[PDB]
Amino acid sequence: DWVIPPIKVSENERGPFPKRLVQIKSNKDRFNKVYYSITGQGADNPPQGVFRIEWETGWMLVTRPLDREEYDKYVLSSHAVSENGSPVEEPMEITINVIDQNDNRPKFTQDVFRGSVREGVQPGTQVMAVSATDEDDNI
Amino acid sequence: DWVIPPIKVSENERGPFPKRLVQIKSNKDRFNKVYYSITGQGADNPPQGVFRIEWETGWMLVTRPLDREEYDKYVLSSHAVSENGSPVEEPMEITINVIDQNDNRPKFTQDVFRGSVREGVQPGTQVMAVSATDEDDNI
Amino acid sequence: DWVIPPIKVSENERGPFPKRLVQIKSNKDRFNKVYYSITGQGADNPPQGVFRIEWETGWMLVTRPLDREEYDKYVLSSHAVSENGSPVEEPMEITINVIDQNDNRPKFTQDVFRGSVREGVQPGTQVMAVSATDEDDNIDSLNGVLSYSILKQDPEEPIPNLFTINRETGVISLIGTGLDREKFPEYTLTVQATDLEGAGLSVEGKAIIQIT
Amino acid sequence: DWVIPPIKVSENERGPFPKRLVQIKSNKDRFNKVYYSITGQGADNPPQGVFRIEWETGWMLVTRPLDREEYDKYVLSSHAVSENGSPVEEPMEITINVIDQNDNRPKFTQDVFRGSVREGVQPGTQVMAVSATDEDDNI
Ligand SMILES: *[C@@H]1O[C@H](CO)[C@@H](O)[C@H](O)[C@H]1NC(C)=O
Ligand SMILES: [Ca+2]
Ligand SMILES: [Ca+2]
Ligand SMILES: [Ca+2]
Ligand SMILES: [Ca+2]
Ligand SMILES: [Ca+2]
Ligand SMILES: [Ca+2]
Ligand SMILES: [Ca+2]
Ligand SMILES: [Ca+2]
Ligand SMILES: [Ca+2]
Ligand SMILES: [Ca+2]
Ligand SMILES: [Ca+2]
Ligand SMILES: [Ca+2]
Ligand SMILES: [Ca+2]
Repeated sequence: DWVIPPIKVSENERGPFPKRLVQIKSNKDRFNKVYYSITGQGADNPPQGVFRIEWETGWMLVTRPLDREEYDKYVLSSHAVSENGSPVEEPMEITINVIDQNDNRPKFTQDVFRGSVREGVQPGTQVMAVSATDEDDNI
Repeated sequence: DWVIPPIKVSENERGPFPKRLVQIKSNKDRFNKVYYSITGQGADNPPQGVFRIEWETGWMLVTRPLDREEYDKYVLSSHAVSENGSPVEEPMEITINVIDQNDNRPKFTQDVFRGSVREGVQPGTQVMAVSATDEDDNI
Repeated sequence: DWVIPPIKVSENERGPFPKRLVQIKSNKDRFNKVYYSITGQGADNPPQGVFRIEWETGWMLVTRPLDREEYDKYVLSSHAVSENGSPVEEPMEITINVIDQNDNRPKFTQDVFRGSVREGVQPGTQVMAVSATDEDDNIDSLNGVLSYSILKQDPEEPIPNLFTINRETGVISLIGTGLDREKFPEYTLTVQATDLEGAGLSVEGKAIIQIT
Repeated sequence: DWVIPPIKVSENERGPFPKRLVQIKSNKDRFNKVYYSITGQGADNPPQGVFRIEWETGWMLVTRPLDREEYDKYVLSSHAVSENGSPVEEPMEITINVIDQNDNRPKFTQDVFRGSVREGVQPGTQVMAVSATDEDDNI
C-alpha cells in the first residue's frame, strides 16, 4: 500500500498539551458513522494514555512529555468500526520514534581510580587508565 | 483502521514473471494525479528489486523466485504523492510471509560416529547414539 | 491517505472578517520550525488574496465575501518548509465549494413576445409561448425554478378571462369564448415569473396577441 | 514532511534553452483548476527571470546559463491557487546549488615582487616569498 510514515517526536517536549500528531480517515464512511479508536503500549496498554484519538475526527495526539531514555519508540494499531458495530478497515500499524536530547550528564566508571609507576622511568611512559559514560545518543 | 492482511507467497515459485500480488488505491486522487512508490528491504533496500509497484495503477508484484531459507519474510512501506509533489496518505506498512517447501535434504551431525560395547552383555542394551538435521520447516 | 474533506462555504457571507476555515499541522516539526504557505487561484494566483494562511499556526482563512455566481469552486495547494529551507511534506491539495444563495431575480427571454390567433376558434387552443430564467441553482434548490402567471389582459372586454398560462411551461391557451376581430382585434396581457415555484421573487413581461 | 531535495545545476551550462528541472503537482486539484506560480530572487525578484514555471503543468525551468562566481545558490518559493482565487497549499521552499567549473585563471597577488640577499651566504637559505590566487572552488 500507500502506508503511513513513522512519526518522529522530540524528547522532553514542552508547551501546551495536547499536540496533534496526525489525522486519519476511513473513506468507507459514506455509509454510516465511523468510530476511531487505537491500541497498544502507550495506548491502552502500559504506559496507558500517552496517546489518544478523537473517535469522531480521527486526530492523534501526544498527551504529555516523553524521555527516550525511558522508551525510545512506540508501535500502535488503529481502528475504525461502524455505528452498527462492524469493523470497516483492516487495522493499521503506527510508529513513533523518540529523538534524543542532551538531558544526560556523564559519569565516571568508578568513583576513584588508582595507579602506580617507578621513579626512574622515562618521559612518554603509559601509567593509568580512566573511564566514564553518558547515556544520551552517541551514534 | 481497516488494514491490509499479510501476504503469503510460496517459495521456489516458478511461472512467467511478473506476478501481481495486490493493488492499492489512494482515494484522495479526486484532485491530482497520484504517484505510487514503495520502500524497504527487498524494495529499494538490499535485496533491491524483488518487488516493485506500478506508479500509475497501484499494482504490487514479485519479480523473481524466492527461498525462505534465505529470507523468510519481508516488510514494506507504501507511498502516494501528488503531481504537484505533496504526500497525500500517511504511508502504509506491508508484510509478506514465505511458505516453506521441501527443498532441503537432511544431513548427519558428523560424517562418522563411533561406538563400543562389551562382548558378554545382555540383549536390550543401549550402545551408541546418532544425529542429523533438515533445514526446512519442522513446526 | 487520510485526506482532507472539501470545504463548503456559503455565498455572500457577512460578519467580521477573518474567518478561520481549518488548521493544518506537519508533524515533522520535531526538528525545526516549519513555515506554512499555500498556492493557487484565489491564493497567490488571480483572484489573489481571498484565502491566506498563518505561516506559524497553520490556520486557513477566508478574507472576504464571495459570489458562487462568479466562481463556484476553488482548489488550492498547501506547503510546509523548514527554517533551513527544505520542504518536509509533499504538498496537499485543498478544495472549497461555494453553496448557492437566492441572490438572483429571474429575467424574461425577450423584452416583449408577440402572438396571434383567429377569432372563430374553440376553447382549449394553444396560442403563444413565453420564456425567462434565473441564474441561481436549480438542481438542488428552487432558487432557480420559475412559475409563470398572468395578471392583466387589456380590453378587459367582452370578459376578462380569455386565456390562461401553464405555470410550469409558460404556454398560453384560449380558455374562454367571444373573440371578434371586428370589435376587439388585439390584446395586451401582463405576465410574471417567480422564484421557488412562484414563492420567491417576481418580474414582468408583456405579450401581445393579434386576432386573425 | 516528504520535502523536496536541493537541485544541483552546473555552471556555464550550454545547450538548447529551456531546460526542465522538475515538475510539481498539488493534489487538491480534484476540485478546480490550479494555477502554478513561483517567487524569489532569480524569479520575480532581481535577477528576474532566470527560472519560470508553467502555470498549468507545474514544470520548472532554467532559462539561461549561470556563473556560480556571480551567484552560487538560489532559494525559491512555489505557489498554487484555484481559479476561483484561493490558495490551496502552504507555499513550498525550493533550493538550487550551482556547481563550480574551471572557468577561472589564477592571478598573482602583486604585479611584481622584489627581494634581496647577501652575496656570501650558504646554500639552503630562504630569500623571497610570492603570492597568487584562483577564484574557482578549492575545497
Ligand atoms: C393590446 O395592444 C393594443 C395596441 O397598442 C392596445 O391598444 C390595447 O390596449 C392592448 N390590450 C388589449 C387587450 O387590446
Ligand atoms: Ca531525558
Ligand atoms: Ca537524551
Ligand atoms: Ca549527554
Ligand atoms: Ca529453498
Ligand atoms: Ca524449504
Ligand atoms: Ca526437508
Ligand atoms: Ca451572488
Ligand atoms: Ca446564488
Ligand atoms: Ca433566484
Ligand atoms: Ca366576428
Ligand atoms: Ca564562471
Ligand atoms: Ca568556476
Ligand atoms: Ca581555476
